[PDB]
Amino acid sequence: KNIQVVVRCRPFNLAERKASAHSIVECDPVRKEVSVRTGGLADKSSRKTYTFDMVFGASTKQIDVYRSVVCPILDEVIMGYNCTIFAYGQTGTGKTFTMEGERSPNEEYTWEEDPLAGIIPRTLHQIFEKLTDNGTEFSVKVSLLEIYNEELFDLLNPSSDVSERLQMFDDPRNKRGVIIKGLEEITVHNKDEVYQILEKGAAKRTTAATLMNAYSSRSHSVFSVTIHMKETTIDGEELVKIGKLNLVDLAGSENQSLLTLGRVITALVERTPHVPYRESKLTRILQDSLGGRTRTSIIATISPASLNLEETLSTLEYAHRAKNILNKPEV
Amino acid sequence: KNIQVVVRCRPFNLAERKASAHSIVECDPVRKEVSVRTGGLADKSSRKTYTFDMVFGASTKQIDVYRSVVCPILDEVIMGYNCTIFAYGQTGTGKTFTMEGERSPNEEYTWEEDPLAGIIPRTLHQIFEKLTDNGTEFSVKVSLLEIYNEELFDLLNPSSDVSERLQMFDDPRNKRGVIIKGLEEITVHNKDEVYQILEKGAAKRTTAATLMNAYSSRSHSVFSVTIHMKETTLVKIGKLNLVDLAGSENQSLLTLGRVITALVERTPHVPYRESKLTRILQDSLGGRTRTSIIATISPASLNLEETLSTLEYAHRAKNILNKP
Amino acid sequence: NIQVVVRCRPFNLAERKASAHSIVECDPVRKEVSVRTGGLADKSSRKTYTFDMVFGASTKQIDVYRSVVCPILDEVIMGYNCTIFAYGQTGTGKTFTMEGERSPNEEYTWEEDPLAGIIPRTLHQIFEKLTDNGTEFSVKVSLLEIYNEELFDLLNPSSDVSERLQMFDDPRNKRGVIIKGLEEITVHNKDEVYQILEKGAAKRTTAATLMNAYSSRSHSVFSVTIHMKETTIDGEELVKIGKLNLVDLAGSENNQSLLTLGRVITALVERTPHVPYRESKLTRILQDSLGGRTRTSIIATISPASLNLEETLSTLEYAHRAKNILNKP
Ligand SMILES: Nc1ncnc2c1ncn2[C@@H]1O[C@H](COP(=O)(O)OP(=O)(O)O)[C@@H](O)[C@H]1O
Ligand SMILES: Nc1ncnc2c1ncn2[C@@H]1O[C@H](COP(=O)(O)OP(=O)(O)O)[C@@H](O)[C@H]1O
Ligand SMILES: Nc1ncnc2c1ncn2[C@@H]1O[C@H](COP(=O)(O)OP(=O)(O)O)[C@@H](O)[C@H]1O
Ligand SMILES: CC[C@@H](C)C(SC[C@H](N)C(=O)O)(c1ccccc1)c1ccccc1
Ligand SMILES: CC[C@@H](C)C(SC[C@H](N)C(=O)O)(c1ccccc1)c1ccccc1
Ligand SMILES: CC[C@@H](C)C(SC[C@H](N)C(=O)O)(c1ccccc1)c1ccccc1
Ligand SMILES: [Mg+2]
Ligand SMILES: [Mg+2]
Ligand SMILES: [Mg+2]
Repeated sequence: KNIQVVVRCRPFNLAERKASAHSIVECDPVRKEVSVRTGGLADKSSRKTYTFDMVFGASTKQIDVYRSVVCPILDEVIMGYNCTIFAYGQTGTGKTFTMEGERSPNEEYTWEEDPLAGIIPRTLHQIFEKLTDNGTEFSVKVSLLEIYNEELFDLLNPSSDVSERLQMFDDPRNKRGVIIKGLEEITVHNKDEVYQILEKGAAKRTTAATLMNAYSSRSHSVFSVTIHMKETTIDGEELVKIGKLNLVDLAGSENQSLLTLGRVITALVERTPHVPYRESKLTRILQDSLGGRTRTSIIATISPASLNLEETLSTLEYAHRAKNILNKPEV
Repeated sequence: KNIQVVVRCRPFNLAERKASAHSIVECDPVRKEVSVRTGGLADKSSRKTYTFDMVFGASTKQIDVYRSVVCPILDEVIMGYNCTIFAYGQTGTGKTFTMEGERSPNEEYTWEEDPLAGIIPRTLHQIFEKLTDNGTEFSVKVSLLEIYNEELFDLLNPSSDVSERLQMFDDPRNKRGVIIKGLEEITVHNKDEVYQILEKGAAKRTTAATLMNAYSSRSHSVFSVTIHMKETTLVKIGKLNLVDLAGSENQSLLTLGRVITALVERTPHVPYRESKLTRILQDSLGGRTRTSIIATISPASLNLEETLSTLEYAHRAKNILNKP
Repeated sequence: NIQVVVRCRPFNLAERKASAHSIVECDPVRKEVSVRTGGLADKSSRKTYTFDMVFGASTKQIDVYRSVVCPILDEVIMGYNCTIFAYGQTGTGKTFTMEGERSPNEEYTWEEDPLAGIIPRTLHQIFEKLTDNGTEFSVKVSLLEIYNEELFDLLNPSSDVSERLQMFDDPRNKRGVIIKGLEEITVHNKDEVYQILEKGAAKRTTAATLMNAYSSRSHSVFSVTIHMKETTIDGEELVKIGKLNLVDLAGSENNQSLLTLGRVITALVERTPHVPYRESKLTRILQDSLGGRTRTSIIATISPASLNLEETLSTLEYAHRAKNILNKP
């Protein structure tokens, strides 16, 4: 089962518009193609075109990404599978906008109806809508860690100092798994507890950014939600499903974890014997998502601007080749 | 004939004066010498002294540079020769001031009379003065591209996005020439069309500085004027490249140094092809083009090592033969 | 042998803003520094170091002076060459320790100012100890800085702080060098001290304006030389000369003089035959006063904050490698 790769192009921002930026990206959602204009002033006709599993153009809204991509993934998680979605792309292209979102100003929407909310809050909101009172006895727990300079910080930890570090070990019970020693896993009892948790998480990250150089662009963010489901069959049997969803917002593609991820992906695509998972914190964490039994999706984010031609091409090639990686989703 | 090399030292700026900066540079126009005080507090007798084709001290005004250096060169160009002037030196020493200049404030002067105007505007002006007054039919075309990170941008292009990139290909009908694919070459019908053209180019550069890290200090700027003169007994074509190099303090600058060394040592394979700048400049160097270098320096003690680096770098270039 | 002490500064505003946790516990009595090393993963992990002395966040400037400098100033007065270094990451209190700071307004005189560091106190005390002692004596000072292996003279009459010194072997002293161009100012009485220091600090301020990350990369070498005369019953003279070098090193975080100094301390300490003095401007300058004949002290400054774990451990390992003291029980 191949890793699914989608592309999301953001709209122009104000600074690009003030610089009279030209578009070099055309997205065709129906053909699922992205075509980029590569020849600038010299060669008006040259393009590079790629087919992906889905393509989202500049007008795609947060809700569109959720309906197209996330909903199907979540339903699989609820069936008791493990799934991973990660965002890959240049700093400034919308990785964080996509994975987390933002709050619209003034207080003019609830967090659950905010059009700027991204994948994490919609996912948590939906977990509760989908399972609450639908018979399922169920629990939800969340964690949020960040990797920076191969050190591990805990955004949800009750410790008031964000710099207190985690430690990673192999998990003796799960052959591709790790244990994040010290990681705070918060039980979310109902959706009315969701916002405050995320909010405190974001406030610790804000502090971290004042502490460490180029923090948000160099950091990888790893959000995980685990759903324990217990049901009761008409026969009398008690049956337990456990689903886990990893939501990952990588460092800007433009560095050991980012570097090792590339080497890991390259080794998977070229079927080379040794896959260097152990050489970074990120790839140890993602081992099961990258040639394990976790179902993995990639969202490659790009800018439409001519200025960014080179990184836009690099992102598309990187993402396109990852469509060849096969996982064995199973639970 | 040898590549001509001159030196221009700028006056102290206000931050230097506030830092109580001492001069370590003495320029002697008559001996054509630059003498640098090198011993600091330790040895008051140490100097490095260099002889150049011309030396311009702190008090030199834009018009002196134009009259002394460019007038003779522009004569050559009008006679159908190709010429190239490039400024080399540390960021902050006056490479752009010299090649382009600046606008005095409050519209005090027309652009033709502005004391701060540099080589490019004075040249375009004088081309029209000299030839209009000549009688012969002539046309004038200009282009302005910049090299940043080995990418080529067109400052005069009608395209509204300065980031749209040019490409470079070998010129099939010239062994040392290149064609800049996409390059806007604007016909200048009258000197009253000059300022707006340069003005828009500069506005596009301003946008570019905004988009790319340390743009103006790392960019090389290539301004070219071409004059077609209909003579009988004929078309005479004169081309003048006016080049404002990246700060000397990076593939193109790197390769230029290697090219210059290879030309100095008289080695076989000058690596012109290993950077955009040297491919563009190939024909200039060890081509028929007559080349002048204007080496720019600061007078301040603080900048000692870079000042010596510039002087040494430029001085050796005097031994290179043009061949035009 | 080398004396090694550790000084931990107090939390600063930004660290409190960011709710910083301490990972450093200092015990002056036991001369121990205990570092909390396990963050979130292991609450019980601790690394413990033992030094000649340990000063905690509350330690006053004058106490650092009394306990560290005085014994050393006595040796100098007896005509020997001594050096005191401050070592540690930028921001931990090296310059605070070596020079101190000037309390706002003028609530105290420089001699009384509780923020004054080792340099001003040392000068003040030299005159006290010798001015009521008897003896005829002479005091001169120099303050130079090493930046990118370039040498700048902070007390020089030259108005341009960028005029560079040069360094040569002292033909009459194989372990010494001549700092060509160096301004040695005679300080006649204590009422001349402050303006000299103040002119030097003003030169440095200008330098930091000229050169990238100047104060964090520079080594600062302040030198006091004392000439002391005594006549014999027959009118012959015997001068004894003492020298004190107060050295505020470049930040240890993550240049050439810095690594060389390390190799020289390492070589002096594990006692290797050839000491690498020649290799840097800093160790050539200080060779005279190093070797073990004379008292040498390193004040390793650290931060208490969790954020700085790795650099604090690194500073501590450095200090520990300079004089290995074993933990007690
Ligand atoms: N799809 C989008 N629609 C509108 N604005 C976007 C979109 N994606 C990103 N942005 C905006 O672009 C800027 C950078 O996005 P961000 O999420 O920080 O990117 P990254 O995480 O890749 O650095 C932010 O101001 C964000 O609001
Ligand atoms: N010959 C000169 N006379 C007066 N001012 C000058 C001179 N050369 C340079 N300057 C000033 O010095 C500063 C830096 O000049 P600039 O041309 O930007 O140097 P560079 O292009 O070599 O970085 C500018 O403010 C400019 O006005
Ligand atoms: N022991 C201390 N007590 C109070 N403040 C201190 C102490 N040590 C350092 N500081 C403060 O920390 C900051 C940095 O100290 P500084 O001497 O500049 O460190 P360094 O020279 O090692 O970079 C200054 O604001 C200083 O006042
Ligand atoms: C205050 C808005 C927070 C709570 C945010 S966006 C955080 C932003 N991307 C940042 O980097 O600070 C969120 C949560 C729900 C709805 C909208 C936004 C959020 C979403 C996921 C995880 C943490 C915060
Ligand atoms: C507004 C003054 C422009 C038109 C300038 S100076 C541009 C400046 N060095 C910059 O980097 O922006 C000029 C043109 C004529 C007379 C004086 C200045 C000019 C000179 C040569 C090429 C382009 C601009
Ligand atoms: C105005 C206070 C000066 C004179 C200072 S502290 C300089 C400060 N550390 C800096 O880096 O600028 C000093 C001198 C005496 C008493 C208190 C401070 C001093 C101490 C030693 C050497 C030079 C200055
Ligand atoms: Mg981001
Ligand atoms: Mg310039
Ligand atoms: Mg300091």
